Amino acid sequence: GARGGAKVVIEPHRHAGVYIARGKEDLLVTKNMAPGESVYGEKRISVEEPPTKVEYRVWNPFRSKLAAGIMGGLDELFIAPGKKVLYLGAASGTSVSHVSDVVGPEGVVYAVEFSHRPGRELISMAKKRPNIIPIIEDARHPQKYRMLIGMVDCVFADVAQPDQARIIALNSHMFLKDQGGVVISIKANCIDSTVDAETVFAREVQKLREERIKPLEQLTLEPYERDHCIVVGRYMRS
Amino acid sequence: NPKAFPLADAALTQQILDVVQQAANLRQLKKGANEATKTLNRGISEFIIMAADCEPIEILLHLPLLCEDKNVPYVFVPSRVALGRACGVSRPVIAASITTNDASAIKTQIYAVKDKIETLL
Amino acid sequence: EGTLTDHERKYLNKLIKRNSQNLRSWDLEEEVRDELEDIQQSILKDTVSTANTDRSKRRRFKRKQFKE
Amino acid sequence: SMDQVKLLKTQDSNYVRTLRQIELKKLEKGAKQLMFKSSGNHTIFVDSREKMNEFTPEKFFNTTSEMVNRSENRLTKDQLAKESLDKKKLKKFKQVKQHLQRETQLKQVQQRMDAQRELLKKGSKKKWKKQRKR
Amino acid sequence: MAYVLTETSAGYALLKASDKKIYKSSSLIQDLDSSDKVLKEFKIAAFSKFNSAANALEEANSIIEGKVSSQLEKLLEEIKKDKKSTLIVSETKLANAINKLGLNFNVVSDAVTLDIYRAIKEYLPELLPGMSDNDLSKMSLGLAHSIGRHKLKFSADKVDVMIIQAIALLDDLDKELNTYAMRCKEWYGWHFPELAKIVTDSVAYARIILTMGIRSKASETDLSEILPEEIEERVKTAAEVSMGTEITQTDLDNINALAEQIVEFAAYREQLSNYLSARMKAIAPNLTQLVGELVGARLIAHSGSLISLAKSPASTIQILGAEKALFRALKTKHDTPKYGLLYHASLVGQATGKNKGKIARVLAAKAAVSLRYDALAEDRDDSGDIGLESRAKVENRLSQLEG
Amino acid sequence: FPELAKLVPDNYTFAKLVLFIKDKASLNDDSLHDLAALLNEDSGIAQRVIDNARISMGQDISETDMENVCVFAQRVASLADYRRQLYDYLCEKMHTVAPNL
Amino acid sequence: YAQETLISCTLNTITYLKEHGCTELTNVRADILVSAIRNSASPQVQNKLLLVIGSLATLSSEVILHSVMPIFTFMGAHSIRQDDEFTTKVVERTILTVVPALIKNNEKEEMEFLLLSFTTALQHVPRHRRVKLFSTLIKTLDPVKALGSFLFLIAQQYSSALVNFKIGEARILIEFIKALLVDLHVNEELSGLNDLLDIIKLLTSSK
Repeated sequence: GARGGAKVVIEPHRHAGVYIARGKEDLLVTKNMAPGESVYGEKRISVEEPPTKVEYRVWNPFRSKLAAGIMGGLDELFIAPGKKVLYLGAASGTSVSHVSDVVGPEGVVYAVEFSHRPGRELISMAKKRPNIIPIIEDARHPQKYRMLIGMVDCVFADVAQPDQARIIALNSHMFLKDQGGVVISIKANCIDSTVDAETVFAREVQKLREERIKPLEQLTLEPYERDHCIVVGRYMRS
Repeated sequence: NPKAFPLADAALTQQILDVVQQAANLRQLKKGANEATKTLNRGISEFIIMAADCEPIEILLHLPLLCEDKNVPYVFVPSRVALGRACGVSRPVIAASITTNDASAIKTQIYAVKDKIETLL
Repeated sequence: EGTLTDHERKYLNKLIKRNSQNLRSWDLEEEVRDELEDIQQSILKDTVSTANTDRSKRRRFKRKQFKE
Repeated sequence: SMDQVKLLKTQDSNYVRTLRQIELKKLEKGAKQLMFKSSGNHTIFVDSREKMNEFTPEKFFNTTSEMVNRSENRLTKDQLAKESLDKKKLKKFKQVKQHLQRETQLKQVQQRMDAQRELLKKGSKKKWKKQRKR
Repeated sequence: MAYVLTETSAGYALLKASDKKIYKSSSLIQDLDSSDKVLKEFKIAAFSKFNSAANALEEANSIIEGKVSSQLEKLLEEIKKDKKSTLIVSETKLANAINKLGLNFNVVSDAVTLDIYRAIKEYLPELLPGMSDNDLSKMSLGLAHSIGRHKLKFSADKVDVMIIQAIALLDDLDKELNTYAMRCKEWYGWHFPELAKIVTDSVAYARIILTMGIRSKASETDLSEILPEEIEERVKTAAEVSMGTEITQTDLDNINALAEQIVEFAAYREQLSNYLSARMKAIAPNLTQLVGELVGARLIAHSGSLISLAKSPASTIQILGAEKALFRALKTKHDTPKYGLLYHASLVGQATGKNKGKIARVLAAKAAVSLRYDALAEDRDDSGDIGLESRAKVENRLSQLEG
Repeated sequence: FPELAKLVPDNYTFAKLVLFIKDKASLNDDSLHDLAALLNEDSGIAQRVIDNARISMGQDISETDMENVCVFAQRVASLADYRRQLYDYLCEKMHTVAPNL
Repeated sequence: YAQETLISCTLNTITYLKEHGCTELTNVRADILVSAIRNSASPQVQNKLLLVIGSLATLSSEVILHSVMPIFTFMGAHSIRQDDEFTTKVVERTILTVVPALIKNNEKEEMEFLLLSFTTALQHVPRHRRVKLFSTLIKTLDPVKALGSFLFLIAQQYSSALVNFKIGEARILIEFIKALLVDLHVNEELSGLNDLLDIIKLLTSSK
């Protein structure tokens, strides 16, 4: 598809900080915080703009669930430039870098991960991106790393755990702003594989509702991913 | 052996040690750690079996990292001498892999075992 | 401030038209989509595979159900 | 297929796989290069039935009818305020297809090579008789 | 009096609440919505700023483990004068921990104080005059990385990247030293061209120019320490019958200085070799015990990381360095290479004939064994024991295979 | 100390500054004056390095490791001095050999 | 801390009285309050004292702000000087309450006095706070009538800057004043220019 010889046209996406590369093939794209290097081997689009040479990173949706949400057409993304953003289940910088891209230098990204091995690649990537604050800790006890986190306008959790909802529940109570953002990616197989997906996705919605989270939208991620979806809701403390 | 995880349990190991036996008979078994690594790289493995009693255990601890990278299920059995005997050899086998073949005559129970390992994981 | 008169609500409506027509050229024609989607789905099924996953749900579903 | 037979009768296990692994990687880069159109199912939650009945796609996103159909890039309406080319797209979508077709073809040839060489292997071969090897 | 223990990446903050049971009011959200209200409700009592990034880490780790630190204990001690006062603390564990200290304080940790902590943590950049949000963000950002290294057991003496640049540097340093060497050969060769054919070693060639400036010095100058007896007298004879022309002291001064560069380049090259040796015996001692240090550094470099080579199966480890013979051989129906980079290991050297092939397979297999213990072992002892026993097994194989 | 590489873009000054500031932990007001003597405080880097050295992500390297940095940095300094010497010799030599050209 | 709780209590009671809508307080006096800012060097005590007079601008208006002008002098030199947003809030709140109250009370002399107090510290004001604070003062005062006084006072500094060769400081004054004259409307801008020229004519007549 996209090749060094090919020329592409970059235009803005409906979401601030998300960009589209037209041409032969229509790419989901973000500005690079650290130009000249690819975090997970993603291809890079470099453009002349008045002339400064701005550099971009391709966002592969098959690799990042959030990007799969973009192409599926999420109505609202609380993740945007100039916002504090808290990320749970941070295996590596495959998606954090792109989230670090959209927030921009002004924003910050709080990355949380539990396993020692995936974390070491995350901290290596955090060195290139000053706006990422890496947290090697279990999300089941947000009290441990309350030390290191301010507020967060939006919490988006990719923890593939049966107890994912509570992990969101506790973190949102600790840090999330009132009327703040909540974006949950769900994989029904982990929490309950026995029952069909549709009943599973309904079940979690009530749990978020029980935790004063008002769900706004949800999106299943085929053809990229099976038995998955992203749920979007707002934190109504009152 | 804390790191060997998940470790198949006494009931489960039979269904594991059972399936490997026919796979050896039908030549669908790749045995020994180095062969297992081949199968993951080529992606011709249903799943991989490791022995927890190995000394020093780490030798197989590279295989899991390759496993979740490729989304291939894996499980540990308690005894290596048991595994090699099930493989059909005179030497203990620490790691073994089942070769992918949808046309095999033992096809059903392999995936039945695969599901159980997936639940175990 | 929501002080739009009739005139402003038409000029912007023209802009809504103007930009929307432009993006159609990038969005490409329908007939190629009819064939491109056929090529698209066939790539996806193999690379994702997932035939085993769909069946495995049935095997799990069948196994759990009581047999009378 | 005549191609597999000529490949099967004149090439070696060493050769076949090396091609098979090349295409597997080059397919992966190709598939990664390709992007698809959403088939994802998607639901809206609404507070009240009266709010539900008056719900319409135009209002929710603040967009137009041409754009509701476009889930990928449904810009807000406030934000708004090639036959050879489209053929080149299809070649890329098609150019990866020959890899996918080729890869199973090479996979088939490798499997036949492995089956024959296994037969040449020294064994009981009653179908192999259960016999522990020393 | 009600006190709140608030922990900040800059330091510990105590906040004395005007209401002793502020944690028992149900309108806390409304009362603490704005910066002005929270400043009125809470006024700073004591603040201990972390003097150094290190001190922050133990202080942070103490918070993680629920233990009261000395700085917190002293800072809490400053308020002990206030009899019958209430401590509001985020954590029950720290609440219970402060409780064993037995200070004259009723410690409270409940869900209601969550709202205070949310609100106090809301306007923290304002609540702490003198520190900006960016500075807090930077201090927050830094403390994470320091904590992150500690939890992941990161150690300065256990990073494989150093080898990769060192080996790349070592290959680099060999190149220029040669380029400067040939230049000193040509530049000094003009004065005395016959040196090069006699003495081939670059460092020895440079040292001669240091001891001797001009061929007239050749008659009396002694080159014993640089050269053996027979070679030193050859260069002496070549001096008088030299075909080259005399050069000025200005030319001598600079060409000498070049000779100084050669030897000091050489001196550091040995230092880097010793430095590389030390690194490998720390990151991969078992591998070094088996294959060696020069080869092992190349081993990790070809893969790019210890984990990658650790995940690389041993058969690959055999033939990582002869791919072009390989992929040429595989595509062309010819025998494949069987040593790769491992041909330069010591062990393969003692082997002979076809046995050299067999050792490579055995040694490559054992190389994976030593490495994976070098790579994936969480509490590895820097002894190389797994390599040493592996080395013994290979040697026994060769003794029988050779005999 | 990754931030420092950005502070002093001129490589030669960076090497000299590294030779002095061997460990970013060591930060004194007197040391601030000494590094302030290196180059000039007009750019303000002298205050930046103290502030940046206080808060930075640079992972500490072992004593042997930093020994390589300073000596290898010392190696770069010598070549720059030599290159200046050779340049003067070349300037003199052309005047003697080809004064006209 | 005795005074610290004392001032908070008064703010507590003033809020309660405001709820009951006490029209005016007869014997309340600000001289005690003003002395506190002078005597109490604690900024927080001073800031709370500023909160108090702000609430007290509503209650007993024109009867307890006869000597409110000193508070402006101290804030122009002290409160605005500190780069604390809370001190930015109190000076912001004081300007939007006390200054209108002074108008409700020879009304030009105090207005320009308010302008002199803050303008003398213009170069002292933080840049990010400079535009906003003076932007607040121009709006609360009648901009048509006050802008001319602004533009002349700024005219004096930059002129001294050129005489002082402070070109960098001189240029800064242009962007601030221009960015200040941004926020205004068209009618406001022209009136001040007319007022500035009138001041210039007054000077020319004097010579």
